[PDB]
Amino acid sequence: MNECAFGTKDPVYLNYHDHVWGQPLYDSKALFKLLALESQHAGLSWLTILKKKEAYEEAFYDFEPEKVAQMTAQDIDRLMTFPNIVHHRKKLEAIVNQAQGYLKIEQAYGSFSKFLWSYVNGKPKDLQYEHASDRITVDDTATQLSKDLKQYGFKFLGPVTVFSFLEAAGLYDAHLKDCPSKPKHN
Ligand SMILES: [Zn+2]
Repeated sequence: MNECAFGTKDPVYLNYHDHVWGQPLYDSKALFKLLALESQHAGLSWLTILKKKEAYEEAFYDFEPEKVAQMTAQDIDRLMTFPNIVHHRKKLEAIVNQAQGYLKIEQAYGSFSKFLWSYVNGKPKDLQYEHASDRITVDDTATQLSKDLKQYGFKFLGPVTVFSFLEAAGLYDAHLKDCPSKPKHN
C-alpha cells in the first residue's frame, strides 16, 4: 500500500516497508542492528542507509555486539574513510556506545530482546491506523525507553528516534489497516 509506505515509490524502500518494517522482531542481535542503523538515520533519507547497509555491516563486525563494544577511537579513525558509510564521527562513535549498552543490559537482565519487548508486555502494540495522517511520531513509552537506554550508555537515540525504531522492529505495528504487509496479531 502506497499510502502506508509514506508515498515512496522507490522499490528498494518498498522492499523495506514490505519485508522488514513493522514485522515483529524477537532476536536480540537483529534488534540491536536495527536500532543501530536507525540511529544513523538523522538528517538523511532512509534509502541512504538502506543502500549502505552492507557497508555498515563490514564496518561494524556484522553488528555483533561483543565485537562492536570493543571498538576504540582507533577503529573510528579508520572508519572515517571507510567507503560507503556516512562519515559523521558522532554517529559512528554512537554505534560503539550502543553495543556497550547492549552488553550492560544483557548483564543486568539477560536478554536485550526481553528488555525491549517488556515495554509492550511481550506482544506488538497494534496502533490500528487507517490513514497515514493518523500516525504520530512520538509517545510517552518511546520517551521513557529513550531515557532508560540512555542510562546504559546508548547515544543518538532520542524519543522520536526510539519511536521510529519501535515501529520498525514491530514492537509497534504502524501499518495501515488495509496494507497487504500488516502483520497478523493473535
Ligand atoms: Zn504497510
